[PDB]
Amino acid sequence: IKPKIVKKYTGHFKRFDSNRFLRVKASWRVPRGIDNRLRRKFKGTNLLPKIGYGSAKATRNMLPCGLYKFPVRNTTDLEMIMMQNRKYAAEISHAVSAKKRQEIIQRAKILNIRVLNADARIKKQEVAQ
Amino acid sequence: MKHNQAVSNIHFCKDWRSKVHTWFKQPFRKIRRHQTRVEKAKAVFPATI
Amino acid sequence: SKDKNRSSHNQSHKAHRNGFYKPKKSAYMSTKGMNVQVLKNTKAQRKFALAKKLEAKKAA
Amino acid sequence: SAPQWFVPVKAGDAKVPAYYPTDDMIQEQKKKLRTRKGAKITALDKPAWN
Amino acid sequence: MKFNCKVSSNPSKARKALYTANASQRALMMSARLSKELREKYNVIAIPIHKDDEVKIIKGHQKVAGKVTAVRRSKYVINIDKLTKTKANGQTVPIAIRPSNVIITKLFLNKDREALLAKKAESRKSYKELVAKRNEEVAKAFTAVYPALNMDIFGKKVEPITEKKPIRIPSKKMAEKLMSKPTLRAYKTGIKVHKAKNAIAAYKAALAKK
Amino acid sequence: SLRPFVTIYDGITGEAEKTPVRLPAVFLAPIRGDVVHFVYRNQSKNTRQPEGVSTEAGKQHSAISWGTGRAVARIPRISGSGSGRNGQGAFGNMTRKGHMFSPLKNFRKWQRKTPKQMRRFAVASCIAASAVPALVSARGHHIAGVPQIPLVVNSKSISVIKKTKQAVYLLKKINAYSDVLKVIASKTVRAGQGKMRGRKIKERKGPLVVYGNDDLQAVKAFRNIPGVDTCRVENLSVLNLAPGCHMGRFIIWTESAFKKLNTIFGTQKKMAQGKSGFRIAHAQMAVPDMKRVVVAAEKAKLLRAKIVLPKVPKRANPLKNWA
Amino acid sequence: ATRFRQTRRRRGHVSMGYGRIGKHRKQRGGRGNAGGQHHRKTWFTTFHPDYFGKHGMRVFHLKANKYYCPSINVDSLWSLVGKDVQAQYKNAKVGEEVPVIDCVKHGYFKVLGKGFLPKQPVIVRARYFSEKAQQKIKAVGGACELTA
Amino acid sequence: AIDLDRHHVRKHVSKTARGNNAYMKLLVRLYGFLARRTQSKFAKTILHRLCLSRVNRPIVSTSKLACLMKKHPEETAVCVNTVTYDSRYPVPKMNVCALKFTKTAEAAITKAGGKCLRFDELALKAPTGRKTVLIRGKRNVREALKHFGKVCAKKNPAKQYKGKQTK
RNA sequence: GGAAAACUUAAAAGAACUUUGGAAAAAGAGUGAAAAGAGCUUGAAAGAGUAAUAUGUGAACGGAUAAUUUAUAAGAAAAAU
RNA sequence: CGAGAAUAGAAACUCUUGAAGAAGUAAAUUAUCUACCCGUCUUGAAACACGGACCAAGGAGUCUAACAUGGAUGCGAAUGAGAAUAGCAGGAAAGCUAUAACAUGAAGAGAAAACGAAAAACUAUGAGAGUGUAGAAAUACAUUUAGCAAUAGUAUCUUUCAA
RNA sequence: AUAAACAUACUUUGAAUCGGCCAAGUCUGGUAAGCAGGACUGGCGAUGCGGGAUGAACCGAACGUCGAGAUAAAGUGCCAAA
RNA sequence: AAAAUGAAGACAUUUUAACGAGUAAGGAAACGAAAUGGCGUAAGGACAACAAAAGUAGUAAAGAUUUAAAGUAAUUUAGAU
Repeated sequence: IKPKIVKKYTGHFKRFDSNRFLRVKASWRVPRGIDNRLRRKFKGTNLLPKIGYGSAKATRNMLPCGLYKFPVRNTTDLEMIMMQNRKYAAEISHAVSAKKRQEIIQRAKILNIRVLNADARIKKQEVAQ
Repeated sequence: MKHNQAVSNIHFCKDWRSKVHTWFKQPFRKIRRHQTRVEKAKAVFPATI
Repeated sequence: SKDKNRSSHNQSHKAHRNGFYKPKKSAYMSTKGMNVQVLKNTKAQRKFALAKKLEAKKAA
Repeated sequence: SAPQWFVPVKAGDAKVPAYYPTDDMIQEQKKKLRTRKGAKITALDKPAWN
Repeated sequence: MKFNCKVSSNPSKARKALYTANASQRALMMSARLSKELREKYNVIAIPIHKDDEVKIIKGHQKVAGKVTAVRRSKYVINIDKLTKTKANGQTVPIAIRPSNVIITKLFLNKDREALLAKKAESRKSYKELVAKRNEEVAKAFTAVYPALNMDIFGKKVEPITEKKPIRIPSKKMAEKLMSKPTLRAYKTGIKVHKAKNAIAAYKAALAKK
Repeated sequence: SLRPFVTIYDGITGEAEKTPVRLPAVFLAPIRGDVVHFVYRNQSKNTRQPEGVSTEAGKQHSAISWGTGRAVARIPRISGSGSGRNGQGAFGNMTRKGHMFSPLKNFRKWQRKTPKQMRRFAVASCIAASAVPALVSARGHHIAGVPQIPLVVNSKSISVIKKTKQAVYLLKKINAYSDVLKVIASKTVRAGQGKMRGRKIKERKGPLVVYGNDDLQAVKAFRNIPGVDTCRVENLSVLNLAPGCHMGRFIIWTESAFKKLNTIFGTQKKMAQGKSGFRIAHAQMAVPDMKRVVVAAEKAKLLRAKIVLPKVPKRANPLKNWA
Repeated sequence: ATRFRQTRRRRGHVSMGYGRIGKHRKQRGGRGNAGGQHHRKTWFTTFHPDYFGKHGMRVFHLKANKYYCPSINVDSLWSLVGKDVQAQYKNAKVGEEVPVIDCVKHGYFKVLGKGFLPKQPVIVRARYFSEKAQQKIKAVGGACELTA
Repeated sequence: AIDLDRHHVRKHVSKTARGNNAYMKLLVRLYGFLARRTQSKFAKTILHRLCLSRVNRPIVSTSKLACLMKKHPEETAVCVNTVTYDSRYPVPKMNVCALKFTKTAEAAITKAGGKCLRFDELALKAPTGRKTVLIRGKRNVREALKHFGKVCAKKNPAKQYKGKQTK
């Protein structure tokens, strides 16, 4: 069973004038200018982040697979979610070595925990190996 | 001044920054005086009265 | 640099946000400035009634 | 008894914790996906409710 | 812990004193350990290295044995005749080694190494016998209080206390309410995880019996 | 006040003593984490050394503004000529090599004040929280093997401890070594610019050995073990009992320290003798438990039945919905 | 704690909560108590109406130790010796011992008479006595003693 | 839109204990339970007064309890505040329930034969409140209230915060 | 009056001989764990060069909606009696 | 003919597409609709108003001191006494201890001399607690008692020329 | 009569502001002004959206993100839905 | 906002109803039914594999460039180089 996840807006709320100037990044900032075209919500430029875009509470922070992300660092952190394998998916942290990644991936199979980084830091065994 | 307050009387119109005395030597005055007291306790021994 | 001298514009709208505060009931029951004799008469009875109430308290 | 959230699987000579059962006493269970019922077959001459 | 206010535990001052040390002090820092045979002969752990000594490389790529041909106190390194690299155009150059990666296997003892080795050996004996005086006094105090026990117990295995006496204190009820949310969730998660590990172990034990 | 007994253990032989000691009254003081946070926040600032920038830093030029009419901003400019510095920006806070925003003065307020009775209140609530195994373990301590969480060792065993091999033995006997080994195995290196200042190692916390006046000679044995801090019973503070503003320290007591707790902190009915003018407070509740009131109220048939909210029917259109 | 200041919640707001029309300029009417009689007169009238002027005679060198005279009411006399001593001599009268309350020893010089006295004889020793203080002490069966 | 008189803003009534006190947080939980279940106006009153700020929970001396319980012999005083000791006057025998008791006040109450109770025992013994006297301390005695207003006023002048050249 | 300017590597092992060139250099070759190649740790943005892809009548860029192309991406169980 | 009520009954389905890539999402292009230069002063700027060629790094409500209000905290007719200062263990700018000067407060008025607070209070409204009856599910009325906080007003008392 | 318990009464502390401009079944000075100054109210400033081709103030109507419908001002030859 | 439930679940609980424009300006922290909710930078004190080796890391840290995912957003997460 997996509920239908509804995203009210899949675009990005890019900062005003970020498309014209390289010094202005794309991370959102509220236009506070007295004469600003966007904060006055003129026609055409009337797109600001509001709480009305908030996604449903039931499916908020839900991965496309229907589970939730649980960052793990070693084999013991898998035991924290072994009782909720239908709710949480493992996610090995970016700094975990390739050797420890094998133990986390191997143990998660035993405890039936889905891992979303199951193909990360694989050894040279792709071509002719 | 706005709203109800006391009339302020602060004597900082002079150069207080050169008039500031800090007590960072307070923990070491205790050691200096106590040690001098002990050497005073000897020399005139007994009765450093 | 002449300026506009005066205007009552927006003054009634301002005065009705927190509307006209009525005085409390205790404002109408003040006694200062009353008749001298009536105050003398009232004080005499209040003293008499209080002194009679207090002797009952001593009795019981 | 096995908790309802626990479905042990066989470990192929992998390192296992102290509490996890060994392979000699773990029986693999087939994955079950179908949970609804097919439409019942009725008499040839009776008409379907639909 | 260090209780000497005169010496400094600042890393910057320690490295600075290393780079600006005079030649007299650089000799002592450039010290190497005597081998097994030499240690028995002289009862000396280590000495400053010297030219014409014979060492044996114990750490690095090449564990060769050679003779010391240079003691470069500016770089805090030494040179060995058997550890060289051919400098492209044919000629060879010595390879620098730190004196802590070698052990001395043969001594060039003229007359002051003989005096130094004798002095070092005598000082080792005096401290060894000084420790014995302290050890027996510490042993004497222990025996006067536990006459039925000997001090060798401190080197053997320890048997922990197994008695598990509980105490009724009217604060265990409040304990869960005295934790903030971040540490309450961690504590409750640990309880749940610990309980589940016992549940699987009990299931394993039941299968093992049958 | 039943005042339950507390067992005293021999640190060498592991044998419990024959005479239990009643729990000191300081262990029933209210455990107030808001008071401790107030006191700990103030006390943690008292080890700070005074620091400040040079008073003349960035102000050592004769610079003046060029004024207007020269197509450059009005910030002061370095006078003279012949170098790259001349004609550059000057003292201004935004300029390079100029003074910063309000320069940090060394007469800042480094050390903080706290009322004495508030400090003694906080210490009492920190000794009380160390007798709760749920709070001690939640702080990150390994106390699953200790007999009693108010762990007391015989004073005769402490009198013979003179070496760190004997001190380690005593911690192994009373099952307190598991917390010591946690500090050894978890010792790591600090992350960030704090290493250039000399602070490199970062260790965890282990048992705190609270000793009396007759155990002064056993401090040397314990001080070299990683993650073992020793504090005298009279000199306790929130910096010891609640490090990191997290109460529930694992304390190993001694007989002399334990038997002085009633004198130092007094009783909930008696004035303290060690800390004159201080008495252990009473919590806002005598028995911090809601269960006994709920059942008693139910016994008198005073509580109504539990209500489950009815399901509000969805609005229907009776003009079109016949039902 | 500088992370709880208003400066951390006004980052991005141009004027930092000081307005666009009336800027945050250097002065807002002078320095210190300037203009106390010209343009801040409405402030001094409203909140300190007796600020300007003179009243009373100068004392060229005031000996403030002469005006030092701590006072204690009759209702607070027995608390100097405690309730235990008060109950011990509850049934005393003329002839046997009565506790002496030395106010000067406790730092009180003058005894004022306010509130009520427990109905026990008491000897009150002080430097000065109020008129009602002596009446209330005598009416309870006690005596008044002078000091210094 | 809709022509409303005012928009919805938070009601300025406290519904829980202020601060991080674990014991006061539980007392609000206890009396919030009693007020909802027993539906007694006594528990609603105690629950409401538990959520007041410290300046709105004024102290009540033992002399106030002595005067207010003269004609309530077999009764219990219930003040949701600290109870101080009036050292000028004696303490009769009476039962007091309060958040806190002064060390000298508790000794005087107990020495007279009375009992100092807390709000967990009162709820255990008198949950709905049967032989109780509700008491709150005076609020206008605060010396801060004297400076509120204008001191130039003709009717009720303020008290002129002392400062420079105060005569 | 008054600046700017820190970092090869563990170790110079700092290429070393041949062909092209007047030379500087380049291409091989070689050292090194790795060119990290002395303008030497990493190497951002502005600015350029190359390669792949796409568009085009007096600005350019942005947004909503589709279409085309590309990419990502959803499964091994299983019927009635 | 027929409401209520009583008696009994009848619903669990097809098809197409999808690892030869479904649904969704993103990127580029095309098309329809749509879109004036940001910051600022200003009644009013897209303005023929000023600053802005471009990028990186730096860059502006801070610290000390006095008062006040307010939220959390300790104690409470007292509070503080990390006032100087003197001791303790441990070696320590940390911690603990010191029947203690003083500060603020417990009494207020008067320029000052000189003084220095009860009718053991009163009135009004007001928080709460019980019973009875009925609707009847909660709840609604009658009746007994209590009178805190707050507000207003009274006697009485201290000082002042004047409350 | 009608409405009004997220009613009512407030208390304390404090911000910003006191250059304003527009409309009109209004007025005064002026020949008059997109002029100067006022009485009452609604606005713009601080405000986007649909319409008046364009427009700070006119008309309709005031705004969380959306789907389906009846509408307002005003429109229905094409640009432009009818 | 009101009811209901409430030692720990969890998504800052459940239900119902009303509401959501905005310059200047205000809404510090803490407060179980929370007296607005959060993101980011650096340093300090703690915590981070509970059975005596207890967060990650030469089986590849920080940083840089892009690709995807989560979040209304501030931003975070992961893959590849």
